[PDB]
Amino acid sequence: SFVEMVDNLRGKSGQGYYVEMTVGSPPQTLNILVDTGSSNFAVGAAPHPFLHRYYQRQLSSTYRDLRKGVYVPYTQGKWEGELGTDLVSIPHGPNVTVRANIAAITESDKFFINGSNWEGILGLAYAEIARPDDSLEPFFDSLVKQTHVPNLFSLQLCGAGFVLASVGGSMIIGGIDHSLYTGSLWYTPIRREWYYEVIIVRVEINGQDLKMDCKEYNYDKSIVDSGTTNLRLPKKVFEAAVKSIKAASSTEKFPDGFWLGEQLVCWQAGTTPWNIFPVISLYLMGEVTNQSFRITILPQQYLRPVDCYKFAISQSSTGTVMGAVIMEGFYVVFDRARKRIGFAVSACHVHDEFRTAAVEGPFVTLDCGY
Ligand SMILES: CCc1cc([C@]2(c3cccc(-c4cncnc4)c3)N=C(N)N(C)C2=O)cc(CC)n1
Repeated sequence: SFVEMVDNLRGKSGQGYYVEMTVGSPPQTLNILVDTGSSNFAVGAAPHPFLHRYYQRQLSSTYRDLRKGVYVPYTQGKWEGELGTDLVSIPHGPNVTVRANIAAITESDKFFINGSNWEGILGLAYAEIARPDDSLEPFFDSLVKQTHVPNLFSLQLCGAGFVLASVGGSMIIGGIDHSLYTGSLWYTPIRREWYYEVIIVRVEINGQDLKMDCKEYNYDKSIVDSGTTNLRLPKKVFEAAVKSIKAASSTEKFPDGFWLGEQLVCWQAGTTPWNIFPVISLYLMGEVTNQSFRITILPQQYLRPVDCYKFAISQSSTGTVMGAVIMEGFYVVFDRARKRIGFAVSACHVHDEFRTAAVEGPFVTLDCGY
């Protein structure tokens, strides 16, 4: 059923996962980054040094102007555009076509990426964080309202596994594909419908509790974001994490340029000492008040291939971000209809013959949110 949706994702390590889409009439083929960390469908629609193709409104008989501009600035650069609607389809997705909002980006700074091979972004989060405001209905809402596609989608991000390494995965829209995971799916509630916000109740390095007030883990928030490469942690949690990881791997020594995630380290062909780095367990709030469950990730996940790797755990000023390197261990279900997110061991996750990524619960925790 979702057989046609299997392996419908591709990308370059560190530069996000994208799915093929068409926009307009006749269909204009574009690769669009799948992003759970935003809520705009925004596509390059003017020439750019990093873009080799873009959305051309005038070539589309079905385009309709909303006569309204949008301007989204931030720290690095920004993105500017003009709002409109057009017919939209996902060739290796459900067999439907939808009229959706489209932000045609006419100018931008440090937004696109050189060689990433995508030309736009599909924000899969909620209207509350849409630009310019929450009246601009996001793609998935339009898709559900207009078709009979169930209000749910799931992601299997598979990473590389053994020129930036290529990655693959699957976005199953409208259902759960049981051949994509093994064992049980565990659900944590979506605390609030803007980002895909969740609550982390504790974290351990090699079974060792960091022993923090759990408000620190979600300060000022925790989100599941496919549009973020790294596991990103609040400063206080980050320092304690690195310190613990440093200890466990202190049989070998690396420069703190590595620990700061901007310096690579290299072994040569199959000699990488995985067993020297500890596993990391995040406990997420369960559907029952005082329950939780844990997802455990291996060094194969938080050391990103560049045999050279970069430390894919970094510091945050905007709360915890569970990005690709965390999702790559699991099958992640965004159950919008029941306000929840399920985690299960992925049928594609990378691991060795002594350890393996895991989803295990329940654990009883006898206030953690901002
Ligand atoms: C409107 C859509 C949008 C998306 C984003 C981004 C984004 C934008 C462009 C590229 C990436 C990216 C993803 N993987 C790897 N390398 C880069 C992410 N997506 C998320 N989740 N994050 C955290 C973002 O910085 C930022 C903004 C500005 C408010 N706006």
